[PDB]
Amino acid sequence: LEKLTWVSEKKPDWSNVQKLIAACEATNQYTNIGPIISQLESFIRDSFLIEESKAVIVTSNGTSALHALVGGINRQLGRELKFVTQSFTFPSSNQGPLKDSIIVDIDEDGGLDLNAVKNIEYDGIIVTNIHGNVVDINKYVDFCMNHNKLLIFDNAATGYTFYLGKNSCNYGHASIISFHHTKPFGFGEGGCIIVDRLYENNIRIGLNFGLDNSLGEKSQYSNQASNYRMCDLNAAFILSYLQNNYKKIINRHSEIYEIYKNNLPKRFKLFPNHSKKNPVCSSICLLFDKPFRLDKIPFLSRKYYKPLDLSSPVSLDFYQRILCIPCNIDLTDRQIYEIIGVLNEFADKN
Amino acid sequence: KLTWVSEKKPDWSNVQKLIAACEATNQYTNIGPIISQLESFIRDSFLIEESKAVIVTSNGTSALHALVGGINRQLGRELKFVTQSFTFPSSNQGPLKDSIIVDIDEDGGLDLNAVKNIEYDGIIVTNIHGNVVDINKYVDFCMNHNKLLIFDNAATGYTFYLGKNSCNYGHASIISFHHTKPFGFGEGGCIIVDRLYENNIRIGLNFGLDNSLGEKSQYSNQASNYRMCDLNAAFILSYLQNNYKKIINRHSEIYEIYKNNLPKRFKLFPNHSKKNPVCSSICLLFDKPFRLDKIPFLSRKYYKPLDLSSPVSLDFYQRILCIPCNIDLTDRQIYEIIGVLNEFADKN
Ligand SMILES: Cc1cn([C@H]2C[C@H](O)[C@@H](COP(=O)(O)OP(=O)(O)O)O2)c(=O)[nH]c1=O
Ligand SMILES: Cc1cn([C@H]2C[C@H](O)[C@@H](COP(=O)(O)OP(=O)(O)O)O2)c(=O)[nH]c1=O
Ligand SMILES: Cc1ncc(COP(=O)(O)O)c(CN)c1O
Ligand SMILES: Cc1ncc(COP(=O)(O)O)c(CN)c1O
Ligand SMILES: [Cl-]
Repeated sequence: LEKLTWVSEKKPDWSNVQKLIAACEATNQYTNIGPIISQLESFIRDSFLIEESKAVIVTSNGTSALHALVGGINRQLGRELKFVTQSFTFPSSNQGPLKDSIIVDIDEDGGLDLNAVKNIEYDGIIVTNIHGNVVDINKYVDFCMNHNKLLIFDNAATGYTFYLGKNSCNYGHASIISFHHTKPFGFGEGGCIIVDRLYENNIRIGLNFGLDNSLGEKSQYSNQASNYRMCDLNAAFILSYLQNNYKKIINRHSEIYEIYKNNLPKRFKLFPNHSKKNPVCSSICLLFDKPFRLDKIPFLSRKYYKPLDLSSPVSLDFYQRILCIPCNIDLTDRQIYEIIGVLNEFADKN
Repeated sequence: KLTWVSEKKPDWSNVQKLIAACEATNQYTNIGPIISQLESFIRDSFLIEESKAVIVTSNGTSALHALVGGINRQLGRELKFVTQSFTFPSSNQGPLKDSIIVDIDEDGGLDLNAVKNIEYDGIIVTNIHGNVVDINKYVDFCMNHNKLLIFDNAATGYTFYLGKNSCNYGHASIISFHHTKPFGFGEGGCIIVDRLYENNIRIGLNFGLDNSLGEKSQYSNQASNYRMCDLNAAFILSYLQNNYKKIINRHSEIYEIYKNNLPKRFKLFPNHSKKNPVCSSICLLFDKPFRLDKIPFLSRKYYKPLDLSSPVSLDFYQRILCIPCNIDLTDRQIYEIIGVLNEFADKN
């Protein structure tokens, strides 16, 4: 267990990366949507099973995926949209165009508490599918349909979990994924928006300051936009990593979830998850039955997410009870069983 | 035939040797082993002063936004900046989405007359395409009125003012390493900033999360993901190692030809430097408004005013011609351009 790493060891396939970036070299186009962007967006669409009704839009990072998604929709609708995010999530959904988002608690199933938005003025909600686990997506889709609200899934850590027969990224108006090095599908930095086609053109123009190349000299910036595009260099490293490893990651991460599911240590439960098939997790998240401190676990382990608003009791209860265990393609079954042994010993003494 | 930028190709051997450091530790972002190498290269090669931090970011826009976000976090409020209309949209986006837009004066920078009766914390002055404003008039004004001063040097990485890189003036400046810039490769940015703000700006590239506080780290709503990936750092560092000297020298030599052979009724963009600027494009001003589609070679007008009601900014936009300036251009091509522009002056 001294050998545990958070992330599998990742190295460029240099001959493959050079083959991809040769198309940049040929045209001197390495950004502003060069020849690699379409290849990675196509690879994501076909490999992650994104539906035809959705755009696949790569961005510089998972954060810029969320911010470009919101910026683009704000520009299309002509106002700064007010979003609610859950406290039990990463800071990205209270930053950029979401810097004044309303923060509310989660319910005990891991997602934003729809009861907390009863008396609030807002335009949409952002629901986080934690570390590859999914919430009961239909209850958010129905709520947002009934109340004419936009629905975004923060799928930063959740690229290939299936809910009722399709990739969870295909639900709500939009979802985002992260290709940050720390993520299963990540290499360096990167993000992706999966979004209803109605907003696709404004979101793409929104990566380029709001400047529509189709208008030529008549293009006009939007104060809702920024520089949010993915560089073709980064697209090549991410595409090469996925071409060489995507299949092994989806299979092994499912195999790793399978061992914990069938061999749960005493007084630990799996994090709430609504997928029939095993999720593809960024870490294996267990909930101990009472608060505990990370320093009592003698192997590499973390707590996510530190609540954005400390006045959210369910979020804090989860933070206090969660254990996030490394989940990557370098982990051995021997290590998984030894981890389950250590948590059984921890359970005995606490 | 003309191109906006020079053909740029990775030195694969050198890029691989740099990224070998990432491969040995599996660290390719969150400040891997290349970031300090690029920031040191910039410090030494661009002649940044010891009183300044060099902070690499994902792009020139994120350099500006991370600079503002970091200072907002340190001062505990959302700072109100004024920017000039004759600039790129970055200074009216992100934390600057509600910046105040005023006109330029005829020397190419923010008109200090326009801010007399306005409430604001700071100004952003754009040094256009490698040309510099009268930097000390801004430095003195901001000292007298206790205002923050930022130079948008996105296109102005190596223009000197009173003996030192123009990036060393104001509280801070930013540079772009966008592929379209002389020093660029792919995407990238850099903040040059007073050390007082260095720590909060570096933490603000990481959502405001200070890895020094361990589990006590607390995010800022003024921050984001603004860091430069080590992969990009390697491609930018390799390109600068192999080319920065050739670029500075050839861009100066290109400017020399235009300065000494100005086409009729064209003037050099206002430049307060006593040395030739290192330009992202050669910016000429015609004596009257004209349409780009009358120029029969690759050319642009930067910048379309952010506020089209700023009359000097709109006049500059209507009269400007931005001509390619890169190390692939031959002297023969430059004299051909000046020939076509003499013909344009005759016909217009
Ligand atoms: C982004 C990029 C642009 N260019 C060229 C294309 C154009 O002639 C010129 C300007 O590109 P452009 O995309 O117009 O930049 P902007 O919209 O900010 O003006 O640079 C390249 O050669 N390579 C690249 O990677
Ligand atoms: C950024 C990065 C992190 N890591 C490892 C270091 C840590 O053990 C783990 C998490 O990184 P960390 O920097 O803590 O990210 P976060 O703030 O999202 O938790 O990933 C890599 O192995 N490679 C990388 O390029
Ligand atoms: C839930 C969530 N949302 C957004 C992000 C931001 O992704 P990136 O790090 O690629 O900006 C993260 C990554 N920490 C995340 O975990
Ligand atoms: C003056 C100015 N400011 C900021 C930027 C933004 O830099 P980047 O394209 O690297 O985001 C640019 C790029 N055109 C610029 O010209
Ligand atoms: Cl000078």
